[PDB]
Amino acid sequence: RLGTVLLVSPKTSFGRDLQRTYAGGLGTVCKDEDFLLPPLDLMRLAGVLREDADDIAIADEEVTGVVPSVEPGTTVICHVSLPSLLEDAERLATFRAQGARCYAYTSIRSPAQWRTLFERGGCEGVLLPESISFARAALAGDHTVPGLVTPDSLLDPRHHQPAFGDLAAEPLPARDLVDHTPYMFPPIARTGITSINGSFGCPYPCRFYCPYPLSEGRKIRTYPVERIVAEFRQCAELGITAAVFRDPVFSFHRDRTLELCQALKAADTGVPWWCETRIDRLDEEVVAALVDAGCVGVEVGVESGDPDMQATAVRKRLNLDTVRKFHAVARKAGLKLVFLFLIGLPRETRMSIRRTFDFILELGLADTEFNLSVITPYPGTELHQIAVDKGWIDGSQNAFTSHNAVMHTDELSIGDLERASRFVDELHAVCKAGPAERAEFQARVHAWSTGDA
Ligand SMILES: N[C@H]1[C@@H](O[C@H]2[C@H](O)[C@@H](O)[C@H](N)C[C@@H]2N)O[C@H](CO)[C@@H](O)[C@@H]1O
Ligand SMILES: C[C@H]1O[C@@H](n2cnc3c(N)ncnc32)[C@H](O)[C@@H]1O
Ligand code: SF4
Repeated sequence: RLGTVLLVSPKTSFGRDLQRTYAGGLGTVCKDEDFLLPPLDLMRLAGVLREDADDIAIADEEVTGVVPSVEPGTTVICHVSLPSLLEDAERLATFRAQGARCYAYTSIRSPAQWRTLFERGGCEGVLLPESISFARAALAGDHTVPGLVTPDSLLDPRHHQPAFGDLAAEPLPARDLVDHTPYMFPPIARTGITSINGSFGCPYPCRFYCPYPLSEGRKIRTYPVERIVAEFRQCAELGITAAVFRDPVFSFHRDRTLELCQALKAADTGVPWWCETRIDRLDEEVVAALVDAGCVGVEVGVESGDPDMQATAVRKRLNLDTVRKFHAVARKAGLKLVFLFLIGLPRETRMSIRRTFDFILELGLADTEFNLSVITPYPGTELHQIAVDKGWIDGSQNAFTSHNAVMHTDELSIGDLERASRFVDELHAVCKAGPAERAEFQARVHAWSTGDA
């Protein structure tokens, strides 16, 4: 049945600097954001609903424009992020006041925030990642369905053990329902790029701070390679210029990765792609396979440039010399790189932060081959609860931008972390410039790390 359905990534005061897909689907906000990705989750929902829906459309109001109004009676699904949960609850109440049977889609696993969605937003339910596979039943009324949160049984312990349905029978995302031209991925193409998943979840212990296992579960759940190949053929046929994999650890299964590479090569879709993965799930053979299969580059997590931080707080048992050797193998194979760094994990000191910057300049990374995040305690992670029990969070959640200093540790004050927060803007500007700016930035960081005012 279903009737008219409109899936909307609502408008916010953040603009397109808000990228709802990142940080485990809770959203990042990065000033002058040039990684503008399409509303993948809404497209997957459209893909599963499209069979039993009279009409269905997708509206990224930051691109297509704000939906003027809705006709009363139709379903509206909004994408609620974390740093804009209030604005998206307001948009959800706006659709409710026009007789829309409102729903909400989010990766937020915090019954406290769901409360705000049923109260201000007035949602007949809240949809979570697990719900996508069953998104039909959810709107048919069934509530024993995973990923669907009523305001009734708002504290069922099923919503912290994400039961994932049969991923292999999921329809392809309705990528044909969205003009991909306004979507950008600078390291590959400036127009018409799309996002894609080949697997979900992550089992690693750095779930202490990272939200990806919280949003997606601690179990790797893969799609069949032949579905991903079908997606690449779909992208070529639609005229999409690039495909960006959102898998937290794309190369987790090594043999599966080589098989997927060979299959993508055989398909000869001529679609270039990008992926995210751990350094310790990459070796020379797998890198060669990726470059050969059409992968332009990878985002890998280094987090810190301080050896002791690697042996403790980073929780990856990642060695800095392994990072160096991987840098050599990746440049020597022509794979583009973006190293992912993190400032302000508990146990971090000034000299630790400075040694991170020291590592970034030692490696000689262009401005485009690194990204620095400021530690933000995402609700549902162990770090957020330890941060509450220690009065660590000084900022409000509408600044839970992955780049705003919003919490201090037992070793660092928000003045130190806000200072570093601005030092990352300095590092980008200074990496755009020449050696003379990088030596005077490296002087400042040394002086700031020593003194300890
Ligand atoms: N792909 C990872 C990476 O995402 C970043 C990306 O590296 C950066 O180049 C963009 N300008 C902003 C974008 N949020 O870093 C983010 C954290 O800052 C992670 O949440 C995300 O999964
Ligand atoms: C998924 C990527 O995002 C970064 N990352 C992981 N957890 C956090 C957090 N709590 N706050 C800010 N950035 C984080 C890491 O660098 C990782 O590589
Ligand atoms: S492996 Fe990557 S995505 Fe997974 S928890 Fe660790 S940092 Fe986060």
